[PDB]
Amino acid sequence: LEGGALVLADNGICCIDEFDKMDESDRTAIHEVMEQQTISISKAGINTTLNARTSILAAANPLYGRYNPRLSPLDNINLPAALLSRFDILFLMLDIPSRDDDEKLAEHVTYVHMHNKQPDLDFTPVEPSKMREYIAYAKTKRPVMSEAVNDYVVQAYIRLRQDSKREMD
Amino acid sequence: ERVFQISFFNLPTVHRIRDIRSEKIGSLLSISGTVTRTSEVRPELYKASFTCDMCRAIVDNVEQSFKYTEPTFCPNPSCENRAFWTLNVTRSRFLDWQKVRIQENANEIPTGSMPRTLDVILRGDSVERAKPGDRCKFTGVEIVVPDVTQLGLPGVKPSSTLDTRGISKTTEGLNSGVTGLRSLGVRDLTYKISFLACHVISIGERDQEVFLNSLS
Ligand SMILES: [Zn+2]
Repeated sequence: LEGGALVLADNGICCIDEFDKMDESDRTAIHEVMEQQTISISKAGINTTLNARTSILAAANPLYGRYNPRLSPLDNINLPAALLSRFDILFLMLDIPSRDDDEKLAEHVTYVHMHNKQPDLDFTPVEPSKMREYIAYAKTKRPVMSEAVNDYVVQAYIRLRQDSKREMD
Repeated sequence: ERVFQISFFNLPTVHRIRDIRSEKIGSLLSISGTVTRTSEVRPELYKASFTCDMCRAIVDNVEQSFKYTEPTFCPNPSCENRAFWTLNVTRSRFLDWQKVRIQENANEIPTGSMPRTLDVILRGDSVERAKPGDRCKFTGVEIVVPDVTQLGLPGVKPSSTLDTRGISKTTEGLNSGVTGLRSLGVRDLTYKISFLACHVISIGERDQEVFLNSLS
């Protein structure tokens, strides 16, 4: 019995690059993980369900090139609306030509080629082992909530819904 | 003479395929299952007849259990001969033979299960009475069948267990094989359970003159 990559990363991150070209066969597993996080196994007479709690980081490529003044985001990519709804957050990074930004981007890229070191700046790169140590320590921590905090969430949600009823544009 | 057969039926209790244990080997049982494969009606050798190569003496009624068995001692003690016989295929008696594969019923199968199988042997007048896809109740005797290939078959055709697929490594040495017998040599004999059936039942003309005959 050989588990997949989704099962392999438990309490971890699955980085799915080029998610547009990936077939519906994998779309079934992606659909089921976000629903119940328990992968049903092949039909080779074992009837096994395996824990698959995982987080998903997907990278997408819009259909036929770049962003299109076609209004619907559903038109930009092939992904179904139901699949995109299960995603917690969606980020669009469109490449818009601006004369100022291109100069700094070119300078930043060329400094790396001239000198292999990254361009020195007031920003300090924190040591990666410290990154891992803090991330793990934060992961071990367990928060807790109060009744007063969640009361404002209801007001936020009702305001968002009252916006969404007219937000259809 | 007509080789007779006795058919038993209407046994009190019926068994499923998953109740087959080695402690009923040799007993009279009845089983139920769904047929999934049938073979051709082949002729089986029942009463063999041979002729000594030198004396030309005729031996008859040489019983055979599971492999081609020739006689050992010549009819005349004057002759000394251990082998080199010639089967008289015309004088020998034959019988019909058929092998059918059955599996468990849809209800007896648990919630998650790979169905169990069995080999049932139909012989004599019981051939072709079980058709694939049907549900049939068999009755007969539970037997055990050895591996004849390592029992020294005469021909070189067996070629000491020629195979096309790989055997299970899990049961390599786990399947208990008995040794010691002189016919085996240093080999190990193995057994498997099969069923031999004597009675089969199923549980799942525009001519005026002949038509008037059947009705009461
Ligand atoms: Zn002789």
